[PDB]
Amino acid sequence: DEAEASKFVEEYDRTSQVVWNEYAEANWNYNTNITTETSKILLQKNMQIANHTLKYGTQARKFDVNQLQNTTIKRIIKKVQDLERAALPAQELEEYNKILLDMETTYSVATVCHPNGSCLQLEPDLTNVMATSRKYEDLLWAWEGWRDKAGRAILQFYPKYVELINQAARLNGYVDAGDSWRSMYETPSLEQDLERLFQELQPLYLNLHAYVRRALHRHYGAQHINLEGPIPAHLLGNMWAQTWSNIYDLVVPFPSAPSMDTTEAMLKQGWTPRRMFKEADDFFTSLGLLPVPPEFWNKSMLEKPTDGREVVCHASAWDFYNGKDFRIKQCTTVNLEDLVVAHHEMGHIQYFMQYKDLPVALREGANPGFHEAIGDVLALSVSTPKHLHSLNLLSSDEHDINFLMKMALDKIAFIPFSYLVDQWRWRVFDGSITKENYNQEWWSLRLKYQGLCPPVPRTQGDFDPGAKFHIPSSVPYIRYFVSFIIQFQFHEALCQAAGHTGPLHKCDIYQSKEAGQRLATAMKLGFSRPWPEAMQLITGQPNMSASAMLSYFKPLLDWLRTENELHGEKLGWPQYNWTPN
Ligand SMILES: *[C@@H]1O[C@H](CO[C@@H]2O[C@@H](C)[C@@H](O)[C@@H](O)[C@@H]2O)[C@@H](O[C@@H]2O[C@H](CO)[C@@H](O[C@@H]3O[C@H](CO)[C@@H](O)[C@H](O)[C@@H]3O)[C@H](O)[C@H]2NC(C)=O)[C@H](O)[C@H]1NC(C)=O
Ligand SMILES: CC[C@H](C)[C@H](NC(C)=O)C(=O)N[C@@H](Cc1ccc(O)cc1)C(=O)N[C@@H](Cc1ccc(O)cc1)P(=O)(O)O
Ligand SMILES: *[C@@H]1O[C@H](CO)[C@@H](O)[C@H](O)[C@H]1NC(C)=O
Ligand SMILES: [Cl-]
Ligand SMILES: [Cl-]
Ligand SMILES: [Zn+2]
Repeated sequence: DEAEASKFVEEYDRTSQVVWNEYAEANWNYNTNITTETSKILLQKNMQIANHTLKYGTQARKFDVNQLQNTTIKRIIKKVQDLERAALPAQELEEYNKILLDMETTYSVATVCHPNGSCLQLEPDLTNVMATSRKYEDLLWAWEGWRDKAGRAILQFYPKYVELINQAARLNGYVDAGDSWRSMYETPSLEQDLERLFQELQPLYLNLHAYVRRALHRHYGAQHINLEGPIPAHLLGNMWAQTWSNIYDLVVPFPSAPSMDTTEAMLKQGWTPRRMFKEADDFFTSLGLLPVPPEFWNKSMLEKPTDGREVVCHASAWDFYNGKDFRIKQCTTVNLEDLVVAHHEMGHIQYFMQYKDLPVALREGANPGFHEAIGDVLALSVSTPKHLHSLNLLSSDEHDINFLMKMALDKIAFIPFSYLVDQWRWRVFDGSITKENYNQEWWSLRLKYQGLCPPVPRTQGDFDPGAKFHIPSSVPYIRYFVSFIIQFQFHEALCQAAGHTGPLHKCDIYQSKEAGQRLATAMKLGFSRPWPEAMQLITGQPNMSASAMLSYFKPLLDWLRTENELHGEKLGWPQYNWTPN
């Protein structure tokens, strides 16, 4: 029984390489060239990969996993028994694939237009407005417009999507799609684990929220900001108020210690998207990690085409299942934000290259959070004033608190957002949230976790979750919450491995071969072992922990508490029922 099992795995892995490589090609071709033709080829390749999955999945289910000796074979066969969407009947499957395509296409081609003439796309036009405008009504136009055009358009598809993804989940042995998604972590205590981590970051978030709220009150006026209520969702510098770094200039702790305009610096010095990815490549190689192949530079789409082409702009990293072909697809803007994004995506590429010699079933991160965390770890060092000054993008305790605030606006603000997205989706999937209250429940969570309110009352027909990429694209989100916790654990451990002393936020692991080695050994494991092993290899312990993130921001927590107390802030939003009058 063991001999037939390993033979099966061998056959599965060699055939999967071929069909998945074919599928990836067609998917890439659509993502980088949205047309009726590339659509039809993709949907046809969807049938082909479903045929393969069904064939091998059906075989896999005939194995009694319980009777298998080898644990690696056991692990692979167990995973192949999950057919995903391929479990659906033929008619259901073609409908599901069409629904996903329609949702993705709708989101990626959505535009917000001025009556007079000009039509804005999310990247870069609406993103730029949200980042730079300091005018209440202009931010409102972009915020509401995006939700009116992208969000509302997704609503027609979503209930059927939910029905089909849940049906597929049940046919694969889960109770619903959220159950299926959570299972990717192989952690029965996941929901409690994440709840505890969220709670530990409360003091930091609430203090940041209160301080930022006070600064908004100062700029946007007392009539538009309730100092005891939620913050209007359009004022945080980001379409989804998920990260707040673009309003740094409104909240800077010590304006007497000014920072160099990084965007202006990058543009004047002739940075290009290509150069940004080259700098990311250099950072990885400085650690002794792998360079991207020449093929990467030849085949990647690192900027929005002027080709006339319609594309999916949202940054992604692609593994073509042949151990040679790895690509990034990103509509890169020349700014600091996208330089960080470039590092993030390059971390995904590094992961692909590190586990390329494993059987494809195990060519995944230790858990999806790990995959998201790699690039972010390096980006933490990239972001240090020391490293930015070395890149000629920047030029005391004041600057120190300023830096920590800047980092908090990104990292701390994202904690509740990244937590809530799948809190909402899991309840959609399990039936707790029906289509009659999709939006109402979304805003309940936006209030409960983030302390945000919508600037304009929502109406029936609104589907604000549809205005966030991962919703119509069916991309799980809890990975980003996990990523943000564990990236600081990795940072702390790699900094210690690099022999750095002093405050964690001052550490820069550039050129540390000891740091590179720890990351490499963990990444090489792919999905071959439960994630605590990869955690152990990097950090010397097996748990997720908020401690490293708390240690990193400790000096900011102290300053924020002092600042908030002297201004008499009431932390939180006890008047949670407050909305803009
Ligand atoms: C359980 O089975 C796994 C996997 O076995 C492999 O895949 C099967 C489908 C069959 O085709 C097998 O013939 C095949 O070995 C075993 O894990 C494997 O162990 C070997 C030996 O330790 C690893 O080989 C190493 O590979 C590196 C890089 O190529 C070399 O530098 C090393 O010197 C060494 O040869 C191999 O990588 C590893 N494979 C995986 C996927 O982990 C495992 O040993 C076995 N368990 C037991 C208890 O027997
Ligand atoms: C259609 C192929 C996918 C685009 C790709 N998968 C492969 C095998 O290439 C993939 O899942 N890539 C992940 C990063 C990631 C990669 C592998 C993982 O196991 C987990 C995450 C990725 O690019 N995520 C991005 C978001 C995204 C995720 C999935 C998508 O289909 C499109 C976009 P990011 O979080 O960097 O902004
Ligand atoms: C875009 O798609 C069309 C078919 O729809 C194809 O002929 C064309 O070559 C594609 N463009 C590029 C740049 O590949
Ligand atoms: Cl929203
Ligand atoms: Cl996930
Ligand atoms: Zn990512």
